[PDB]
Amino acid sequence: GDPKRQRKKYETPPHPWIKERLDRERVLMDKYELKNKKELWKHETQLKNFRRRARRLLAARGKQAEIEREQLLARLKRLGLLPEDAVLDDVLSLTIEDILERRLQTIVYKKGLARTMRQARQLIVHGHIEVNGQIIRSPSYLVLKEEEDTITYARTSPFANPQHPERMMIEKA
Amino acid sequence: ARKGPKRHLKRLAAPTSWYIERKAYKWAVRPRPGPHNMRTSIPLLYIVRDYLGYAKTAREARKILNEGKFLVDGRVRKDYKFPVGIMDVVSIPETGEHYRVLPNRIGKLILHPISEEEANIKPLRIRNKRMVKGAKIQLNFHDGTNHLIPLSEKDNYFTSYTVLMKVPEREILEVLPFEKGAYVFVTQGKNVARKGRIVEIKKFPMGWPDVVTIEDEEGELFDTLKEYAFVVGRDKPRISLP
Amino acid sequence: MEIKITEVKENKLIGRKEIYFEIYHPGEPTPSRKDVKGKLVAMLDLNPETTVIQYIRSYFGSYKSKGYAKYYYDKDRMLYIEPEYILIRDGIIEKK
RNA sequence: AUUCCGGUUGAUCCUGCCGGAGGCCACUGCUAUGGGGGUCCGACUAAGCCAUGCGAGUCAAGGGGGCGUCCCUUCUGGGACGCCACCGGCGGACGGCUCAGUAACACGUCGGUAACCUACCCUCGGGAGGGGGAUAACCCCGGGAAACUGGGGCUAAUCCCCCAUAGGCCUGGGGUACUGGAAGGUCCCCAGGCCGAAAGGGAGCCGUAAGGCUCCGCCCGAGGAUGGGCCGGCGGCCGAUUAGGUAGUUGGUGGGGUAACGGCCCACCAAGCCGAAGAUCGGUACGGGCCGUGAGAGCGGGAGCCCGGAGAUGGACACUGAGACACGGGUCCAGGCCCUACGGGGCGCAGCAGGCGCGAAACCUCCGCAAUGCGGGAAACCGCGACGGGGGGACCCCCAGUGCCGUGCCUCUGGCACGGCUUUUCCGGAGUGUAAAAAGCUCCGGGAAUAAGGGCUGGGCAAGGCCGGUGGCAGCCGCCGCGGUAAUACCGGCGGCCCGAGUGGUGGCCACUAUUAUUGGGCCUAAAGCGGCCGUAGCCGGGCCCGUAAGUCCCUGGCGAAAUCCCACGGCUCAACCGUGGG
Ligand SMILES: [Mg+2]
Ligand SMILES: [Mg+2]
Ligand SMILES: [Mg+2]
Ligand SMILES: [Mg+2]
Ligand SMILES: [Mg+2]
Ligand SMILES: [Mg+2]
Ligand SMILES: [Mg+2]
Ligand SMILES: [Mg+2]
Ligand SMILES: [Mg+2]
Ligand SMILES: [Mg+2]
Ligand SMILES: [Mg+2]
Ligand SMILES: [Mg+2]
Ligand SMILES: [Mg+2]
Ligand SMILES: [Mg+2]
Ligand SMILES: [Mg+2]
Ligand SMILES: [Mg+2]
Ligand SMILES: [Mg+2]
Ligand SMILES: [Mg+2]
Ligand SMILES: [Mg+2]
Ligand SMILES: [Mg+2]
Ligand SMILES: [Mg+2]
Ligand SMILES: [Mg+2]
Ligand SMILES: [Mg+2]
Repeated sequence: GDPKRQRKKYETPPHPWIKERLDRERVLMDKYELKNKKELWKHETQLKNFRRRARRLLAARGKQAEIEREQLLARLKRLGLLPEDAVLDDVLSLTIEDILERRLQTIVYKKGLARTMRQARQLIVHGHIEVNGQIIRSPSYLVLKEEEDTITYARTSPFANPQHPERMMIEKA
Repeated sequence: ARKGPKRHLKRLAAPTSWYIERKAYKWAVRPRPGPHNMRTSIPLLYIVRDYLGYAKTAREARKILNEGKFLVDGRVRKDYKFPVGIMDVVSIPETGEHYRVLPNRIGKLILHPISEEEANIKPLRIRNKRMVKGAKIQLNFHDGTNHLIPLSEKDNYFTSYTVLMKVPEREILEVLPFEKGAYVFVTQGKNVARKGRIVEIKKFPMGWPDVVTIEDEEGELFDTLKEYAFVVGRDKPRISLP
Repeated sequence: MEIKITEVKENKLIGRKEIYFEIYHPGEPTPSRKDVKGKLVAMLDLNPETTVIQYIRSYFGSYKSKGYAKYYYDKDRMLYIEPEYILIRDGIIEKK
């Protein structure tokens, strides 16, 4: 037969020019400051995978099914997407905005590190942000709940100084 | 093998009972003929280098072996292709440590630490028995080695019995019969590495193998093939098992 | 730069000891082999002529590097066991 | 996302096909800043033809020689030490490459061999006694254009040959010790024959010597292991505008031959064997694990990684060996090509690079044995175009860049003017990295500096009712349709939309399609009920009672390699990738 070929991790729309879909996606793209559509589509696929796993396990029974059920719940509430008392049904009520809120860019903006989304993106890419003692330069990285509060300026960065001119302007807001 | 025997072995085609990384490199060590078979043994080089970790490369592993540092059943082995198998004993006298080779609960081979007193005995299952010239009896064991006994003793030995042998002298010191109430350890199959006591024996026509039933510690019964059941004691094991 | 020893293991068969360590150094370049050897030798009070540093490795966004080193009790055994290239690279012997 | 939209009329509802909109593979237009990972790159046509280099060696602890250096006495010599070829041993049957043939026990799976071979390796039981012989190397003389090759002299061995003993094989007569489900098997005792072993060799210490003490080795027997040979049941393409096929053909008896069973091959005796449930013949094709697509049921493919098969210009045939009718070993024929002094002699890259040819279609005549392995060796080691490391390439997948902030102005999305900030990326250095390098990673100095295209713009289908050219001409158009002097549809400007390091064109497969229908379609008038009836195989078959247990259902043993697929956790910055577990 044929050996393995690596496949894409996102899915494209079935019709490229549908007015309502274009409007909705434009709203999301502008609010969260993503570079291109495929980035957005990547996150959409993640959500669908979660949903597809929940639909399959509601209809299953046996010993392996229960293991996978608790594994799904644990992984979901480790990422910070569910409260610690949620049940399998609550998986089906997740939305795309829940996933986009977990990006490192969004979290850097909400914690007050930067004044804007775009400034947060640059802060990440140039290497001024550290997560749990380690520098990460991917704005799309999904942040675990257990490490959310150890997010700071890198200890070697210019911004790790309360007198830096650009840091002061950020504090001003 | 269009014209003759194979001499190579790819990693992806290696036996499934080894602990080895199958995508790290291309080739693996093709073991030499010897005591056990391919499904129940591993070459000595992987024991030196990958398992215990006394060497980083194969070249310095061969320098350790050529100096006479490892004993298998009490005998010096220098060949890095030599197979080490079930119930064998590995001794490093310079560091003073002993191991017994045993299958895992998932079927892979592991080294189990043991005491120096127990390291001098090896259990051997009787795989076959025949008549040899001079009217003597030859016993053929589960690991391929042989022993001779006189015609007077011929009724003390039957197939599936276990003989406790003292190594390296190879002198008999015990016989463990196969019967109801015997203590067994499973070496292959779905029930590998479980142990217990014999409850029943069943037989079939036309050369189909026979099956045994075993009771474990908690009171559960399970079946297996007769030849997968290794006798290890009368009502308690004579050797240390995990 | 600060050195922290993580594990020291003995090998009687070869006749050496194997040392794993970390070096912490925010805002500095990766330490040189000479500096690491000198510091390591002083911390352990070990003869410097029979000590080889196998490697010093840096990581992507870390402030620390990981190192691995070996110490032989005898010079002949060291010359017999180690490859030539690691002795040339560490300045123990001179190339041909 | 288990989906629809345009097209038959002046208008309508149908049947039905064509087109649009999605994914993946090959070729190709225009255009391109960076890094990481991977099983990607002369497979489709030509299994066409090939200059040059490399792709298989190793052992001085098997043996006699040549040359060199030192030491002792040396007229000599005897020593040590290092090189070189030759004899001798093991290997070259693996590894690498390609998919022509093949519809077959080739392949997958479960079983069998009580019908068989196996050098290297493991265990136990035994043995090593006595003789003989040549020859390379080396010296003398050569022959031939070369490829090759002659005579004479002398020498050794773990080289070769005898004799003995052990041992093996065949047949006849007895006995009942072993394994097994079951003995044409193993074991013991007679008897007639045939074949027929071995290297106590080599190295090092104690040895005054006597002789030990280790190290590596030689031969026979019983068993295993490893690698195979052979056999059976079952499973997977298209054609009836191919209907009968076979005559060593099907079986029996007696032999030969083989490692072994067998019409495998002979001599004799019969008339069997296969077939509408598709034989025979023709077409196309290496098989599988798997891969693409789809809600699923399905439909299509089987180059790259692993397991099996086959081949070395086409067709036949042998030597050596444990194993070959042998890709870098031999012979003949056919067909090409090369060198000759013309008498003769040589060569086939479907190995790595490189060249020509064919085509729409595919890379460097590079570095290393440091890692993983294999062959040799007592070992240290040596060799390997396997494998590892780089070079060229819009091969696949993952993560980024082409600035950010504040205050004003503007046509307020965006553009401009001021003031500030950062350095992923770019330029120059130090360290680490690597067999050596190059990338990568950590620091230091400079500076917004070094970085956006392609298609579309009447409807389907997101986006202009603006301006200038052309005037049924030129052109566009998947489909429907535009263009005839007032073009939102052609050509250009200015705007606008989609996707974005990409974006379009051509060809193929799946979906769309319930236009192949088991799930799940139709046949009065739209394609479609034989002009009518009788009946053989096949399919479908009334009620009750008893038995059986083949189908069917449940439980449990032995199997269906690894890779690939899904899930959690752990290691590379996260990921792609890789490891430990569960499916
Ligand atoms: Mg294939
Ligand atoms: Mg009509
Ligand atoms: Mg190819
Ligand atoms: Mg070709
Ligand atoms: Mg071959
Ligand atoms: Mg073909
Ligand atoms: Mg003889
Ligand atoms: Mg096929
Ligand atoms: Mg090439
Ligand atoms: Mg191409
Ligand atoms: Mg225009
Ligand atoms: Mg519109
Ligand atoms: Mg269609
Ligand atoms: Mg219809
Ligand atoms: Mg009719
Ligand atoms: Mg009619
Ligand atoms: Mg009828
Ligand atoms: Mg009925
Ligand atoms: Mg039944
Ligand atoms: Mg598998
Ligand atoms: Mg990490
Ligand atoms: Mg992870
Ligand atoms: Mg893996």
